[PDB]
Amino acid sequence: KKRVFTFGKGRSEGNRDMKSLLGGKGANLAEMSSIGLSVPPGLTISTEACEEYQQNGKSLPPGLWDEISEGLDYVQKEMSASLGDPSKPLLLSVRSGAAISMPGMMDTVLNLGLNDEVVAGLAGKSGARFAYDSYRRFLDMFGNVVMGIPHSLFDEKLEQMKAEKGIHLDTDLTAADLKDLVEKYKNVYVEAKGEKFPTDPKKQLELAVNAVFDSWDSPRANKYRSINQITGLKGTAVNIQSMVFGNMGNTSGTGVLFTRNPSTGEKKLYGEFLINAQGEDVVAGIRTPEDLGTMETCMPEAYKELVENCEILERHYKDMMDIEFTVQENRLWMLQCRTGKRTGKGAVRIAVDMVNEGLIDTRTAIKRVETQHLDQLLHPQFEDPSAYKSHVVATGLPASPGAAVGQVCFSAEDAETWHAQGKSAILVRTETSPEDVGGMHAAAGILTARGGMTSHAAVVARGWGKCCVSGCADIRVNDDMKIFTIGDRVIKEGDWLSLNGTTGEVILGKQLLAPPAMSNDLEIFMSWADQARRLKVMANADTPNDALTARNNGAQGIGLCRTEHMFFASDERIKAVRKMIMAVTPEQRKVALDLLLPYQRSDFEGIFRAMDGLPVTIRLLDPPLHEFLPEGDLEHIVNELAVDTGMSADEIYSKIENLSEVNPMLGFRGCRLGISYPELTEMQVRAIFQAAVSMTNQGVTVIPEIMVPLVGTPQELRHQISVIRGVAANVFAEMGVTLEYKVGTMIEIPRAALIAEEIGKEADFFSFGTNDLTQMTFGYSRDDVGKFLQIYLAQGILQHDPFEVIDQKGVGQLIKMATEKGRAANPSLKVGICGEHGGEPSSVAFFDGVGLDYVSCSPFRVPIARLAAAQVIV
Amino acid sequence: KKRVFTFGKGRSEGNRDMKSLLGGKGANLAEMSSIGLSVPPGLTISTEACEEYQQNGKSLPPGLWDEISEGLDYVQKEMSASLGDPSKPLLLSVRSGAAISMPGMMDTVLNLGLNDEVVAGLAGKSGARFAYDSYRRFLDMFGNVVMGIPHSLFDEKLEQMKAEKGIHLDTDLTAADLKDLVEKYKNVYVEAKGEKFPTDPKKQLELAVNAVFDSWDSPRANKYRSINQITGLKGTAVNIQSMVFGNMGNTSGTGVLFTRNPSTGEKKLYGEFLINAQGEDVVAGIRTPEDLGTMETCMPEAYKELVENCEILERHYKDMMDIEFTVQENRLWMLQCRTGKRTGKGAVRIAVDMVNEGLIDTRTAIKRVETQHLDQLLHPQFEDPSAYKSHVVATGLPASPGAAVGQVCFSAEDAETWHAQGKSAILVRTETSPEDVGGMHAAAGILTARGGMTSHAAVVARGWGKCCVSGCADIRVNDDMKIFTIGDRVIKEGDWLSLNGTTGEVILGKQLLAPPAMSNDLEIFMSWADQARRLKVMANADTPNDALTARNNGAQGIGLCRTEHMFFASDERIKAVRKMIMAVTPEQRKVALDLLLPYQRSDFEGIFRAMDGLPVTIRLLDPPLHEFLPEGDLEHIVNELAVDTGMSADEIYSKIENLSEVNPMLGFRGCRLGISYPELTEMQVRAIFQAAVSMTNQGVTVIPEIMVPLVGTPQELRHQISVIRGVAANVFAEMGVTLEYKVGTMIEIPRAALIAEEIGKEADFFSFGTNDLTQMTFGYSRDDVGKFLQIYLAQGILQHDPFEVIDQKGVGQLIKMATEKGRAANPSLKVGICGEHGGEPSSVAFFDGVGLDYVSCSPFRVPIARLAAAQVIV
Ligand SMILES: Nc1ncnc2c1ncn2[C@@H]1O[C@H](COP(=O)(O)OP(=O)(O)NP(=O)(O)O)[C@@H](O)[C@H]1Br
Ligand SMILES: Nc1ncnc2c1ncn2[C@@H]1O[C@H](COP(=O)(O)OP(=O)(O)NP(=O)(O)O)[C@@H](O)[C@H]1Br
Ligand SMILES: [Mg+2]
Ligand SMILES: [Mg+2]
Ligand SMILES: [Mg+2]
Ligand SMILES: [Mg+2]
Repeated sequence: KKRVFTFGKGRSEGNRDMKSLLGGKGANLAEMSSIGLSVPPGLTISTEACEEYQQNGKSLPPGLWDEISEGLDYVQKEMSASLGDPSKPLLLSVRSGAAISMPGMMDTVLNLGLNDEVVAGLAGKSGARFAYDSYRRFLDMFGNVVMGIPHSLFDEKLEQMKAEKGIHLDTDLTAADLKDLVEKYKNVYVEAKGEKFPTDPKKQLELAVNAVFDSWDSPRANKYRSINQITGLKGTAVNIQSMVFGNMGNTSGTGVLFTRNPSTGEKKLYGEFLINAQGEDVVAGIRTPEDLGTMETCMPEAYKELVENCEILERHYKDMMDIEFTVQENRLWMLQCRTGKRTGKGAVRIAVDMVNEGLIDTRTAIKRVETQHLDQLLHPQFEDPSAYKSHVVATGLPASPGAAVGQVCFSAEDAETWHAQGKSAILVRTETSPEDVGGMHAAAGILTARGGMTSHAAVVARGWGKCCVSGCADIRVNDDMKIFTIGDRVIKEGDWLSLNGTTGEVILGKQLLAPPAMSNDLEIFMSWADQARRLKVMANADTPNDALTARNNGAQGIGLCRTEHMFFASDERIKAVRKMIMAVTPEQRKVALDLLLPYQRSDFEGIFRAMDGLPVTIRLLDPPLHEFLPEGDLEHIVNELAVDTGMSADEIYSKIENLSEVNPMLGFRGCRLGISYPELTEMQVRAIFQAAVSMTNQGVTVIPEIMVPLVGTPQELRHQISVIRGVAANVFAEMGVTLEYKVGTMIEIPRAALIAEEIGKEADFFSFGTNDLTQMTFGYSRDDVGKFLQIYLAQGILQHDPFEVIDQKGVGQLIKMATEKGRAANPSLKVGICGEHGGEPSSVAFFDGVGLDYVSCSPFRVPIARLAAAQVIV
Repeated sequence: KKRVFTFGKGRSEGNRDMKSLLGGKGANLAEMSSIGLSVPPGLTISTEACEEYQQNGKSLPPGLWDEISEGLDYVQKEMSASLGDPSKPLLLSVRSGAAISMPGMMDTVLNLGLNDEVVAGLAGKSGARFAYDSYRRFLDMFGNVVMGIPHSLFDEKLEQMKAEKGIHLDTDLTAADLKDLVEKYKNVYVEAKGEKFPTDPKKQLELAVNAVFDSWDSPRANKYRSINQITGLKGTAVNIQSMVFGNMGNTSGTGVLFTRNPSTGEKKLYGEFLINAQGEDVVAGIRTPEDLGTMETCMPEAYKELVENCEILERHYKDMMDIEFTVQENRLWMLQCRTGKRTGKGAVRIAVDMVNEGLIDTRTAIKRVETQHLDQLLHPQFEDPSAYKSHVVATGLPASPGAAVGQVCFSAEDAETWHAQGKSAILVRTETSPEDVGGMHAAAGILTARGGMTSHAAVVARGWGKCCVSGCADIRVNDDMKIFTIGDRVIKEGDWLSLNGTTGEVILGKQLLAPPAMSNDLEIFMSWADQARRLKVMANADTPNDALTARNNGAQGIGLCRTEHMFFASDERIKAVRKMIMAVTPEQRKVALDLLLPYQRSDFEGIFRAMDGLPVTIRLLDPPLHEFLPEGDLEHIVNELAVDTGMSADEIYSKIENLSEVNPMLGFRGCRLGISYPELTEMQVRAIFQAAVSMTNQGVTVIPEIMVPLVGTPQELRHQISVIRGVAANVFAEMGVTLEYKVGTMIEIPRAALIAEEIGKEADFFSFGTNDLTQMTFGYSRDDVGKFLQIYLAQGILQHDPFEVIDQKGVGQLIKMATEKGRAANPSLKVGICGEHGGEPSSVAFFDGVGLDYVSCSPFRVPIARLAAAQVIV
């Protein structure tokens, strides 16, 4: 009702939509009971009661036990049995169950309600040997699971007796032995904990309820919620349920199954069964499970009912189901059902098959494949993760999903060489740097000791869809000795290593792969998602190849080409950029810009060709000037530059010192450059249009857009747009061709949103840069936030990394403000977002709600953004 | 839409409140005509017509001239004369006039409308010599001022004639000679430019109107508007006005006066007069000026009327007036009036006297002293900045206003040594550090190559009122060689140098200072200001002495005590801070904190004592951690730290590297420290309350407030407040005394304003940190904005430095948002501001308008803030 919800024959107080309050288990237990399936009657204590228990100093809140007892009165009346009553005993199980899968909860306990009086009656009704062996096992399990007594003490007593009676197997103990062994188990309670074994079933129950509530706060449970940043959950529910017995004979048993294969998706029952056994009997390890076919032979009637129950449950839930069942002398009892966990390949197969079956429509099917299911299918995967558990030597952050296998190297230069030679390289560094970008691209996998889900390594890796395990604090990298260590284990250069960027696992040796499981059912499924979504999904790509990759993965255009990232390919390009940054005179700047123009024009041609017929938004330079400079001592930087620039050493020292900035993220960057050196903008715009026309002449449909970075005033935008229009006029005149184009702005400075109504009058489109916008809104340095982020997460100051999940109340308020103002000022304004949040499912759902026109994300995140964009609609 | 506004006998179309449209001159001409003063009738062409002329490619827009002629018809009818008519000639002057004083506009031209026919009649009617000398003068002035013909060519003709006719002085020429000479002046037009002298008055007029409009865009006018950051002004007005003749004889003349002494403020007419001369002769400064007594003797009636008119004008304008007047044959004409420019000493004297006289009320009096006047009374100024223009060698950011003159040194230690020896030191560094604070205090001026107007070093400088020029990228400092360079120029140690911290100018040599003026009336005037203002003025002070200086200057309390700035005084304090920053264990931190506690407690006692009876707001640590480390090589820093820390060298290296940050302004600072290391907040809060109780026990009234820095979520504030309350309870229990106190938060992060309604529930007060808030809102690094600020100002992107003048449309919107949300959530919330804008007059007006409770500023700005709070001039 309020905290206690009963369920029984043909009725129930809860339902499947109350997982939050009753947990998954309690919710479906009620659901199965309400649809008329044979479910042993019971009650569920809500998750709110768990929270009240924790908030009340780990003690049951007033009144709760009376509500619990009312529920028990229902269960007793329904079973025509009573707790302490040896003539008509009621036995109970106590089962944990939160809203979602949660490790560290209390294991389920069975046969709660046994004592000497009840067992004596049980002995008379069903045999002494069976009764006292059950009593013995209950003493062991209840003590361990509820009281915290290790099994080793109960086993010590069992072996002691066996030793002193010369008996070699458990099976050789007489009922008299077991009756005395019961007394020994009882003693274990006093010896281990000093409490007695509770002989009143109601005390056993109170202890079990407390233990389940306590389990919610177990160190294992807290760590799971902390790591995965699970925030909603109030607590765990407690399910108290009447017992049914699958260990009464060869017409009895217990089993589990998925209604379809959870690996392949094949529509065929997939499960186990144990004849003459309780649920607990395999966990005890004493029995080996058999296939379902055994049930069909030994219980044809119960098997028949099970099959039809599976059809019922699939029809009712419209999904593949994970069910637990027990048969007590030909009578089938349903004990659990839930949506069945499955692989990505299984999810897509099941969803598509269920559509073909007419069981679900495409709207529902889109909700049957999780984004994480899709992600499995987009990358290489290990053939059998469980097979390599033995070889795992560390676990870091899953920076970029996918499997990688190769040989260890400690240098980006060596990674390129090895890749050129056809070797597979796993690049291992403490941290990665701009100079490492070449090798990182060449490496099969990247492993770093520092850095979070937003490190340089992590984001560049995730851009390329390249496996990356980041922030692996366990490793110590030693360049000088060409090794890295984990404890006393040494891993040398050349050694084979495997990385799982999805789980963060670091594995020794050359593990077996499977390629991405591209297949027809995925294309058909994604086509449903594509027809469903309202948002368009553009791509963040800076190179022709990345643009092509982006289109192959479904991108409908380029929402962001970061021109600052278009000079990593070769030394000549790096040399030219360095000349431009080191320039002091306007002639030195003209020389450097004239060198850069062919590279910009050529790359833009390649991007335009890849995106034939789709819009391409190119952004003006927003460079990290200090990052374009060599790494090393000021003696090496000045010397290397002197070679690349030809300038005197003192001129380089002067310029380096003049370029240094205390806070470069807020410094002389973005449109502040384009405005201060309009020649820079002229060069880039000339490359854009010269390339646009050239490709137009080759039959390529060019739909160019030019975007200004880091705008905080309408005047900045107006200034750069003026330059753009001038250069467009010239090029069009020179080449005898005029192309339509658009000019727009980043909205990544809080001020831009605050006066968006002024900026909207002057822009064809907005694109939210939520990386900088989050940085400026919070005042978090995107390069240093790791210094306090973990504490802030631990202390409940933040729920997620705001650089990963979009901050709705703060940043999101600027996004709504800018969008509203912009569209009011310019009804034809287009609004997108190209920050990292654009690929993050919950943020995509937010962006859809705010009415944006598109999201833009790096190429291998496009499929995810697509499915995410479809799931918020349906 | 009207562009021509006439004025004449007892009527006028404009008025004094239309300066924006008619200019000051045209407005007051109309105003004087309207109050019935004898003003020569005329018309004013609006500043809009100037803008239209500039927007129509420097040509008169279509209907304007016909509108000008209609105005001329009015003038002609009013004077009963006509242009070109020798029987009843109308002669005109053309006078420029913008809304405010503006150099670079066209000089006034007189006697427009003369030719041979008109002059022949003028001769007959009013004397040949007067006519032809007027003609000759007009030919010269019109040719030079309107046609661009140098005076030297006209003078060459005059001298030639004198040479041939054997006469020595101009005045010795007969009317016949002048008649011959005008023909020569006519020839000058042809010889000089190939132009003819326009004989038609309407053409003369057309050219004069064009020239005035063109003069608005003169290089000198552009530069003045640019350097003074004058934005708004559409153009200049043109005044076409009937002539009166002060050169008809010895019963005629021209004069200027102030209605009171502009230097002393004495209520006595202060001016000059020239018998038999035109206003041109007053500009030229060739004739020796005669005293007003000369006018009284020679034109008694005109003098009597002038004295009457001066009282009229003072009553009408309620201020001291600067008037120009002409006497034509005993008849007085008023030709200009405006509020008279005056010194700071004069402004105060005039304001107080006018109150005593019953002419104005205290309300108006507080408007009669500009903040710049008060600044002239309180601080040194250079006597005439334009005179040293030739010696300026660089211009940096005006970090702290004021004039400094001293000898160059490159070391804070030498600066204090020199100050002890009685020398004046200009401290020149690349950057300043904590260890330099002593020398900075001892130096007359500070010049840095890096840093902005709001870099904490500059902030500390402005605290002392010490002239500081920052961000002077032109200079290269060389400590070893004991010089610094600007281009090829070398400036040695010991050389004399002058700094203008208001303009950022760096001047070679010893420049002259304006003598500070003592004012006996300043106390009563400031008292009126104090009664008038609504805002309270608190002080930003971090030491007991600074607190006392703030109180002496009128501070009503401490709005911000920056605890990070409370460890500069000695080496022992710096070491203690270094022990705390280098701490890795909680024990090392507890040690360091125990060492810091006595300094904090001692300082807080001194501050509480100085501010006896007034509120003192102490802010928790917000430190630049990198800045607290020794200067020098990483070999020296590690050794110095190793000695006093007693940590291993490798532990120091690792900690130094772990503390380094890419963007420290957005890094591990503010409440991010207090939350990560609550022991730090415990220590500070314990010092605060222990000091508060101690001083209370000595009879001091302590009104303590504790403020949390850099909050962006309600959780951050809640966290630190929880710590504060815990410590408060302990200390009050320990010492047996309970004090009332308040807890609050900085609003200096855009997110804090965006969710202020949540933060307001948990704060007793907000204080806007508009330094950081501007930094985060614009994305401008407070230390590096100087690299593009000048370009942005020059290109019209910014109107002001947003770190100096509050950005109302952006940052101001967050201020209003936060204030509104906070007060809705907590009706008793107090809201202040302690950013640098708190001392800036226009920003103080804005803060008044948004309904803040107080402004807080550094001690020497308190007086300007007080007056600014009284004036509230947007
Ligand atoms: N009242 C009962 N009568 C008979 N058999 C029972 C009864 N309650 C339970 N069981 C069995 O006990 C075993 C464990 O129960 P759970 O429901 O806890 O499932 P678990 O795998 O332990 N964790 P989870 O599924 O993730 O929630 C199952 O096989 C069920 Br059929
Ligand atoms: N119609 C007239 N009859 C006679 N004399 C006249 C007439 N119009 C003007 N003058 C005089 O000409 C001189 C210059 O005129 P301005 O208005 O230009 O004053 P300036 O100082 O040069 N610029 P300012 O700073 O705005 O005041 C003044 O001395 C006036 Br009285
Ligand atoms: Mg189960
Ligand atoms: Mg950006
Ligand atoms: Mg004048
Ligand atoms: Mg601050």
